[PDB]
Formats: sequence, structure tokens, C-alpha cells
Amino acid sequence: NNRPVYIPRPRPPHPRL
Amino acid sequence: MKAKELREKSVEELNTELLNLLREQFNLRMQAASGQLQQSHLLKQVRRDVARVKTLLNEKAGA
Amino acid sequence: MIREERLLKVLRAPHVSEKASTAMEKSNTIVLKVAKDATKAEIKAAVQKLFEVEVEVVNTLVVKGKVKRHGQRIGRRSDWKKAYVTLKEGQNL
Amino acid sequence: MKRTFQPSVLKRNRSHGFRARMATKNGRQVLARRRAKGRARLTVSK
RNA sequence: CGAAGGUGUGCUGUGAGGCAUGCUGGAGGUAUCAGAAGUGCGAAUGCUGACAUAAGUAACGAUAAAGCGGGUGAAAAGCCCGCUCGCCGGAAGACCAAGGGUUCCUGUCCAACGUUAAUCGGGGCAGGGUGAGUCGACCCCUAAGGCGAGGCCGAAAGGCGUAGUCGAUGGGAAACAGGUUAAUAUUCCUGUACUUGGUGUUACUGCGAAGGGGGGACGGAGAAGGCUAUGUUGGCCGGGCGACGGUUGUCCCGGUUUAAGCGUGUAGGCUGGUUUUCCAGGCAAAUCCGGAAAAUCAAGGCUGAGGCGUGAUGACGAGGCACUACGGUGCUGAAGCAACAAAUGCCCUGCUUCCAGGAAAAGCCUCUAAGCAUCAGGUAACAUCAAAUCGUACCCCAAACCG
RNA sequence: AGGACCGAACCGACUAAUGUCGAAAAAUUAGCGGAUGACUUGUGGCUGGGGGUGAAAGGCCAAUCAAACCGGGAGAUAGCU
RNA sequence: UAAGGUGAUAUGAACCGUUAUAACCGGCGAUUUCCGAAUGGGGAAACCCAGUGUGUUUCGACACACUAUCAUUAACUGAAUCCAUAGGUUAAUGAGGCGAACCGGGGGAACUGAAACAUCUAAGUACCCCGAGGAAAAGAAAUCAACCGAGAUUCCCCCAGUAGCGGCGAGCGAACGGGGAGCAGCCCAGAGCCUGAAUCAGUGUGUGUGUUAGUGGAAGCGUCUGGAAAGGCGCGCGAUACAGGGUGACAGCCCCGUACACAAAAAUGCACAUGCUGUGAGCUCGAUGAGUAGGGCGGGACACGUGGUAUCCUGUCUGAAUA
Repeated sequence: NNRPVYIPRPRPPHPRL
Repeated sequence: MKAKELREKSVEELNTELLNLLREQFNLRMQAASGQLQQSHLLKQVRRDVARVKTLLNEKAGA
Repeated sequence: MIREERLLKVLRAPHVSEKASTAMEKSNTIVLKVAKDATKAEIKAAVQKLFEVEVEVVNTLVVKGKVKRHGQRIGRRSDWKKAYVTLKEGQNL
Repeated sequence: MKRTFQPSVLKRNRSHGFRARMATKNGRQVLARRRAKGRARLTVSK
């Protein structure tokens, strides 16, 4: 299984998540 | 495990290729899909073994 | 011959979903991923040889990939084909 | 007012498709120029 | 134990600038004399990036119109449930075709967008979703048109064109009812079927074409008849008698639906049939078409909606009953009839007239040529096999298409 | 029967008003002419730039037409700003 | 070569091997889906539809190879008329397209200058097509020169802004000759003597040399500041290596490296010896290039633009001699 996708560091105006 | 099967005639190496294709490939891929597979190097090594067996078959049969 | 190897190559992996579970429990069908071509006759032969079961009929469909944006870079997922193999009154898995 | 562009896949493919370009000698030169420039999309296609 | 750049100061020369230093800075700079400059910017409606300005101003994008009770949430007029008011309703409704490509459903958040907030969305992330022998594409043929073996022409490139090949905007074979998910259904489930070919059995038989004949195969305008979809009333079924007068009554509310296939084949339209003999015609032949003669009856033959029974003592069905993650799920289920009117839709590519005289080919029925007729092939019935591949979500008079 | 009449869809914009840094780089409302044809439209092709087409206005040829757009001659030349 | 790796964004999970088949690089091989000259037919690119011959679990349906055009050669069929040809069928070899510039040829302008503009210049430049090579073309005078003499072509420097051409305007602009780079001469049109006789092309062996993997390769510390020292001070060593990169501030002696010495199982480019196949030395005589030279008509290139216009070519009409 591959849950981890390694989300990258986003932009200063990025989705708050 | 590269020269062990180099001295095996066509029929037995074909049988070995059939065994490798039937077992250790479908079971491993279905287990990986269902999440039951824990070790992933099995898929890579079995695929490499199948490739080596096919290469030996091509080298022997025909030319 | 390589008909048997084509049968052992067409199938890729099963598919899991709420619709899959509903179809299995009600319609006695299992939905599984198949190769890009994975024609109906080849899939039927492969499932018959592998699962040693009986299938009334097999229908398949092509699922288009999704466009996902990782960071600033867009990308299309690889398209995969799913087939609903319908088993007869006697089913094992 | 209906604008100039009315999309149509058939018209687009038969007017600017790769086979249409290769049908004429000059279209082959256009494709060669596109390849030399290095654009990812040589022609319009699905 | 502090270069350059940046940031102030005191001196210095008629001056471009030079010197030292307060602070950030952090590892680079460079004496004097010569060598070369893309070597000094203040304007060229000079170009690129940022910021003033008008200015917290116009405007916030058809004058169809919102409110209230409850729910989540920190924030409620815009998010969700319920009751009112209003708009479209030949559409501002439902299907599609072209065009977009997951915008479709669920979970999850307000980083950026919605000309405001938004917990919301056609927004961000994750997951799910597209099931075809009968839908369309695919495939057979082809019109306009394109390509074009040979060939003609042209300095070359190239232009034209035959046999042939592409080219649907057209002609060819087949499915309907109900039910289901949060998303597919004429694809899945229940029932009834239908169509094209291969294989084997049974009884017969002459089969056999890029060749011939029929059909395919067609304009405009207009009237009537039968119909149907559809809707009105009545009867029947279940309920009601009701917060402001009366309402067991000629009263009110909701239902009163059922396909394709199968057999009968009607209304209507078309056409005279049966048999024999012959013919340099149909670029060969022909039992096929056409033409010429006769004997016979006058009816036959072709097409043909709709209705009627099977389909179907099956589904559906108002309403009630039991639980609700309180959105919703399970059981049940009475009647399911008559008349009227009726279409632009069917009989109808029908019928009557008019000049503007109203495609082609393939599938399809028939004839034989070459060759074979102890075969093969075809016919009629039976059983079986296959009918592959591609799109199947969503919008489609719009927020998703072109602007 | 009517290149017939009134009049829906459909075609066009003849008049008025708003819109000119508008919702729209010619738009919206009511009137307006045709609405069986010399009509319109979906689809599929042909006519390509001294050329095509044009019931003909020097009109249209993808918001550009008394000679389109794209790259080159080309940094054309300018007794001019 | 080898004890670090399973490529990076980009961590993680699970594994491989550590003295050799962990990992990496190189030489030779196998697979190499579809489109793309696409080449079985078609087509909208990654797609559809097939025929033939070889072998096969349920007839079912599968796997492999072939199935385009032209040119040349070979064979079999084959009419309008006997023959025959045309045409048709099959076997073998070559091409079909993609490439920045250079080469030759067939085409081929305009802007602009002359202060306008038509001759001209721009210019055989912009640009199109064809063909092939690593260079290509050309090349051994029916040449020059001057009656003195040089003997292949090509490239660089003078002659050269000279003589000349040019509405003698703009502007264009050589040649003989001199100095340098490099120097090779042949073959057919035809017979006799001798006939591997020299030089070459095609394939093996050996030697030499270079590449495709790489290896060995010298030497500094203590102290002070300073986060960290390679920096201040002290005393040392190597150097055929202080050429360079990194190393917590500037390193010859910290590492990678450099000078210098080595390395190749396999394939390789080039210089030779040794082999095999192929054309082919030297001597005697003859021959020595015909629709061509030339000319009429109109042009193009030669600095030469038709002028007194020499020279070569070409569209049409003519057209000899040959030593």
C-alpha cells in the first residue's frame, strides 16, 4: 500500500489544507 | 542464479517459465492489490527471473 | 503456445468499492482490473483457468484517467480497464 | 452574433491533421520546421 | 580584531569626484602607470517590473421577489429541513446532436476564485462512479468532393485523370415493461423475445457471378376517411364531511397504466389474373425481365395503420401498517372500465393536380456463363457456438459549448 | 395555383430610446417587412490573394480588405519628426 | 572497478552484497508495443479492417512469416492478325524518408542607387526544386605568351581600384606575370609479342599505435583569536605534482585532483610484414572523338551592358575538312 505521497511544500498563498 | 538454467533443455526451461508465470506473479500482484503483500522485492526479483528465462529461451531456440 | 501466457497476462488485479461489494452480494459478480485490451473472450478464458469457476457472461468498460495537479505541474493518470465477471449459482470467492 | 470560430473535431483534423499535412509536400516541410523548432505538439490532434 | 553594496557625517579641488568614519552587511576588493570600452541618461507619445493619482469614487453585470421557524457552524439573508410569496412553463421543463473532458456523487477545508461573507460551489485534496449481438460508433455501398497503379501534360516542384480507394450529411439485421445505487442503464436484475453467420443431424434438390432483370429509388402544393399519442366527462375503487355561513350529497380529493414480440389480419391504397407457343431485345446464355399470339375465369395477388386475444390469475398501483443512522427502509395493496374530442404523429415513399419533371450504390428475390453435378452448394426443421473493439458520468438555449 | 393576403417559430435590422472608459469591440424594448419560397437552416466538400466570390456596395475573404495573414529580402528607404 | 546501493523531484517501506554473478561503466548479443519513409489496404497518429502459407486445448478461436511503388535482371503466360509484340503473373538486387553549413545545375525577384526613371546597379544576391559527397566541382590546353618563353587543377598575397565596362552616370572591375601551400599521372575508341608484369580494390594472420572500463601517484603540526579556521605567530617535509574544485573564514602537505609511471577479456580507427580472389606491366604499328566545328536569326557568362566585339553555351535553320 502507498498512503504516503510525499506532499511538496506549497506556495505562500496555498490551500490551508 | 544465472548459469543454473543455462544448461537446461527447452522443455524444462519452458516448464520453469510457465511455473514462474503462473505462481509468484498472479498471487503476488493480487496480494499487493488487496494489501496482503508485505515484501515487495519478490515482485521485482520474479520479474527479473522471468526476463532472464525469456532471454535464455530466445538465445537457445532458433539461432 | 502462448495462449495460456496471454490468459495469465490479461488479468491485472481486483477492484474494491461499495458498488463492487453490492454487485458481489446481490448480482454475484466480481469487478477486477484488466489489461488495456483485455478482450472479453480472453478475460473469460483467463478467469476460468485461474479461479476454476464458471462465468455466465463478462462485460468490461474503460475508465478514463483523472487530471491531477501536483504543485504547479498537471498530469493525467494512466487509463485502466475494469471487467465485471458474473459467476453462476456456484461461486467460491 | 455567432463568432468566427465554430469548433468541429472532424474539420480540425481534416484541415490541420498530420495526415493532411503529409498529403502535400509543403506540409512535410512545415512538420520538419516544427520538429526543428522543438514544439511538443507538432500538429493538432486528440 | 570586518571587503563590496546600502545608509549619515567632516574635510578636500574652479569640477566631474577623492579621502576617514557611526550602523546592516558578510567575503571580497585593489596602489601607481599604461591597454580596450556595449564606459557616465533627463525627456526620443523610448521598453521591462513596482508603486502613487483620480479614490475608498463609479460599479458590484436585465427592475422574476424574498421572508419566517428549526439545524450545523465562531461568525446565518444567501449553507441544509419545513411553511408561506413570486417567475418560467412551446421553457427559465425533459431528452439529445455538435462542442467541452470528470466540471458527476461522497468525504473533507476555506490557502486563491464567486464582483460582499459563506460553514457553501461548476474551488483545493482523497475516494467512488461510465457494464451493449438489439443504443450509436465500428463494418457493406455511395452522392458532392479528395487520393490515385498505369497514362497525358509541364524546366523541376507539380496539374489532370482511368481502373481502383477513401469520403455520412444518406441506403443495410435485431428490445420492450418494471425495479435498483449517492452516480450506469433500452448496458445491471426479473419476463417475454428478436436478428446475422459457423458447426452437427434429418428429407429433398441442381448448384454457381465483378453479368442480366425487379426493388432499393425519392419533387412541390393541397383535401378527405380511418386511426393513435394525448386530454374531458361518466361508472368503479379508498378516503373525507372538514378550524368563518351550508356541505351523506346532482358533493370533494387521489387512482382508474400496462410495452416489444406472437396470431387474425380489417379501414384504406395498388394491380386483372391462370396456361401454352414463339421472338435478330436485355454488349454471351438464361426457365429471369420485355414483346407478340392465343384457350380460361373474372377473380386472384401485393401493400396496409389501427383494434382484437396471448404477452399479463405477471409488474405497476391510491392508501395503510412497523421501524428510522430520524435523510429514509420492509410488508401490504382495492378498482384498473365506457363514451367523447383529437392532433404537426401512423395508414401515407398513400390519393388528386402543377411544371421547375423531382440522387447513386449496397443488402435483398430471380436467371443462368465458366466448373462441378456418387461431390460441393442450397432449401425446410432441430441442437449448439459466436456476434468482437470503441462512447456509455456530467453540461448541452448553458455558469460547464463559441463569445 | 398564387415568387397571394393577415399572422406564430425563423430571417433582417427601417424608426425611436438606452448603451459609447457599456452586460455586448453594433447590444436590449416596442413598433417594422417577408414568413411556400428569388426562403432559411444542420452536415459534408469546392472556388486562395492582382487572386477567389460578389442580385455589384469597391462589398466579403475568420473583429484587419481601393488588394488578408504568417517568415524572409529587411535593421527596405525617408532631402522628414 | 567494487563495499555501496535498489535513477532525481522526495523522504519513507522492504531488500541485495561486502572478496565476489551487491551497485556502476565499457565491448558484443537478446526483447524492442503503436504512429512516424510506414512499406498488406485504409485512415482523423499512436487507430480500424484483412487475404495467403505454416502448427494447434470445445467446430469455437488462436501464434508465426509474407502480402506497397518504381528501376534493372531472369523465367512463365500472353491478344487486336499466323509469327511476334504490347500487356499480365512469378524469382533476385537497389531507392523511396529524416539531416546545420559547404557543392553543381534548373529557376529566380523585389527594395534600393543613379538624389527622379525606363539602359544599368542592386543580382545571379533574397528564395524554391533536383543529386550526391565528406568535401564537391574542375582538371591534364583545339591554354597562354610573344615571336623570348611556362607546360595538370585548386587555395593565400601583390599586379588591383591598373587597364578596361558603364544614360562612360551610379557604380562594376579583371587578365598576363611574380611570391607561397601542395604536386600523379592515366584509361577507351585496337591489333600482334611477353603475359600475375608494377600499382590498386576485396578478405585472414602477425607487429606497432589510439579509443571505448581504469589504476599507482609526495609531503603539518602546536599555539591565539575566532561558532567553525584553510586566518595572526612558531618551527618542519614533498615537489618530473602550489594547474584547478570542495572542505564551518583564504589549504602545496584534509579529499577529489595535477606532474610522472602503468592497465584491455572483446570491438575498434591508422603505419607496415606475411598470405588468398579480382582488374591489370613492358615492346611494334595504327587509330585519335560528325550533325560536331562554323555560320544566319535572339539571348546568357566572360570586367566586355552589341559597341569595331574577340571567347564559350544555348532555342530554331543550315552545316565541312579530319591531319
